[PDB]
Amino acid sequence: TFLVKEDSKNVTAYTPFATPITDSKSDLVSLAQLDSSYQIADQTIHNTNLFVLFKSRDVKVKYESSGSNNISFDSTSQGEKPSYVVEFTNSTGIKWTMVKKYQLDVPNVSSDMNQVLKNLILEQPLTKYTLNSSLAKEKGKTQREVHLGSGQANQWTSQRNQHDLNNNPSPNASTGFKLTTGNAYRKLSESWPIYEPIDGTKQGKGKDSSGWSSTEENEAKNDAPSVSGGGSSSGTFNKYLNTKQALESIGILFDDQTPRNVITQLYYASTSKLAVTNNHIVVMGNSFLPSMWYWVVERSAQENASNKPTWFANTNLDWGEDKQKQFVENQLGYKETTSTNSHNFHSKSFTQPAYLISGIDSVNDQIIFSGFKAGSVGYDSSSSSSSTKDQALAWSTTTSLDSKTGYKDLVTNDTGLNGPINGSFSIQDTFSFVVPYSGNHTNNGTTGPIKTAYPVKKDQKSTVKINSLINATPLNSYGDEGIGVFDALGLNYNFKSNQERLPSRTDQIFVYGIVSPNELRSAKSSADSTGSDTKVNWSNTQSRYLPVPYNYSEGIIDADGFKRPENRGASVTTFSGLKSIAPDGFANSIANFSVGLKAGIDPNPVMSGKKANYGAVVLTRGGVVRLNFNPGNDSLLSTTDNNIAPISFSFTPFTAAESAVDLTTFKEVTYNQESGLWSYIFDSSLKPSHDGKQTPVTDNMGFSVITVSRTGIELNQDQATTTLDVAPSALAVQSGIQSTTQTLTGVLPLSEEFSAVIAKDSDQNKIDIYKNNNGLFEIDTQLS
Amino acid sequence: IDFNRLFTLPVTELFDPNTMFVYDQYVPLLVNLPSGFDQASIRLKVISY
Repeated sequence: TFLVKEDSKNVTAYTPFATPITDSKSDLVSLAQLDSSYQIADQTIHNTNLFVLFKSRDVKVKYESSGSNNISFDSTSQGEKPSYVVEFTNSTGIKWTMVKKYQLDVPNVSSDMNQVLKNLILEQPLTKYTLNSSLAKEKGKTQREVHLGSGQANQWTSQRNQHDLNNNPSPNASTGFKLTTGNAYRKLSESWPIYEPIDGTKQGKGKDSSGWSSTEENEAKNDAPSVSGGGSSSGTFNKYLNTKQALESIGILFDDQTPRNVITQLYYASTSKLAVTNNHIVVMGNSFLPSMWYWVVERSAQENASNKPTWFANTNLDWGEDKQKQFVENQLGYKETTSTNSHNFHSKSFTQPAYLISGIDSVNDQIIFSGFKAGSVGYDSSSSSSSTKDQALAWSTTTSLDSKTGYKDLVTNDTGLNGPINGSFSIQDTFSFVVPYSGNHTNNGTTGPIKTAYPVKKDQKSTVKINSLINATPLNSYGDEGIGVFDALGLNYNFKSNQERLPSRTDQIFVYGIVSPNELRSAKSSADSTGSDTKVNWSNTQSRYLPVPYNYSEGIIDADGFKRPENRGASVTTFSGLKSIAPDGFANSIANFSVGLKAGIDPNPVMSGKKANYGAVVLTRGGVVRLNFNPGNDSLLSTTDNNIAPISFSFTPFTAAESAVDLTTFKEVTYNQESGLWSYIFDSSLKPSHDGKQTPVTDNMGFSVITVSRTGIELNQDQATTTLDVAPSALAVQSGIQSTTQTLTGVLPLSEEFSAVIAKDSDQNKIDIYKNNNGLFEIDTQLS
Repeated sequence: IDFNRLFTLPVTELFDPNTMFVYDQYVPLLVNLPSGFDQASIRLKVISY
């Protein structure tokens, strides 16, 4: 029998003939002995029992910079509503009964963790209506401006050795972006605004929470007032966008019209996805805002025990090569700390602190995760003065043109390892934004080896305060310059005979991997640790630079080495200049989004003695990614040649039908064990009621379903396929099931060559039976 | 009906091949009987499969 979520609290069971079972509508929130503020976030079936994640709309968390217990539930405001995972079983029709109930306690904070957190600043979440120009930040100080100063232009070549920038050909390389204007950055105790700048180069206030509250918020309120009832909001909307409705639709909690603080938002969002194994229960965040932690719960945990999450900052992932990890870590913040109070993630010896988790699932006792790496860099808070004051320290790490071909050599290329190097370079009849040379190479011949350094002057070394920040997008450098646009769209290619796309190792980094029960036991140990932070090691993980489709932006029609003169123009060079033509329900065309990771076991038989194949699919902007694993080893699929990109990842582009589907409306991802097919369900009801200009949405009704299928030669099929050299891929296809009027309840995969859709077109339910032609659907009017 | 139980297995062992009558244990899963009923009084013959 099939289960159907009627609303945020009830679950109804349906027979294989698409008929509901009478007296089966169960209120699981009540059954789980939880109050009205709770709603089911995620559900999964393990063993034969139902596992359900619950989260309250009334949760309030606090961050206190002093003490030992720094993160805690705001008991004083009746917001001591932690999330819960409950196991439910059948004692019969269908009669549900609670087995085990697990609470999700707040994270434990060490003294070393609290030194970073104290000054940790976070960018307001990316919304459906956030434009390229909102994300756009004012370009920062140049490499020579920081190290040498003004009126020091003539001495780059002379003075550069003393600043450890020996043989650096980029004096004009940007050191970061200003936090004076643009998208709001707030501490764990501060709250984000419902207003988003139309132009983040000139409108917002950035990290200046004080300057916003005292003067700018009032100008924002006067420019962008919210709708009240019907109509289209009579506001000017010239400088700002009101995105309160879009905020609420991605899970932002409010006290009237004021959003709750960052820690509360972070918490509620961290308790969004569920995975179950024989010994553990794993909970991870959503795709809308970054996750700093994750829960590993031993299923044998006592009924009144507190389950603490593990921080991402302790979770050491395998980024592919040792170099690929350093690029991420060296940009997290500055080391040495000749100050004291110069505390960031890198200086207090942590790893990457946040991820934009696309999903979590389990196959053969193994947990599979994926998602984009959230942009985390250091920033200056000096307060008199230093040259880098009120500025984030970020740079492009894209591989140089002269680099050796082959995936391993491209990604291990030392370009932008310790500091900035990329700018704008004229090459023959064209140009590039990537540095043409690395190592000893120059156009004249060869000289000394090229050095890069962290944008902090050795003279201002002591009096500087380099703290930590986390962005809402997979982007690290928001600085308004060409290299950023090329880094985000993947328009950086070499000029050599065999063309390859030069990767970035900090911007648009897709992370994925497979976790064993013991790797989960280490993460539990890390969470329960007393004194210092205990580090976790995840070994079967990889990374990949996955940028947004260039064609989602107006003016770009190809990705090649040769760039047209019009492409050097500020209108298709900067973020504030670039125009979006993206159909996937996102006003931006620069930040990447991932969602609905789902693993599944391949039905097609395998060579005798070989274990059954399994993989996973996740949806990204502009296409489908497939994750390849070897079942004999329960590790990521690998190949012998290092010149080929890890065969554990393949990406297939979408067509206008799949690109047309609004990814922000993802409802449920399902997998048919017999078919070997994935059904991606989109509920158009998940659309926000009003746009950025407070205009009511007229397309927030209906649904759409996408089918994902396995393509290519699969492992262990015959004696030839015992090893592979090409990544087996996937295919995203708009199924044929869709509506613009009906409000979806659920889709029963009735049986192999049939499916049933349950919906409401007034209030009354209607069962639509569609004929399944191995992934492609068509309605049967004869089957009512 | 309960497909997920003993209807998962083939049609083969759902009835006696010689007499062609459905086995006496499967009968309550296909018939709606009243309270305190003698199941010996009724029998289900297989006409096609």
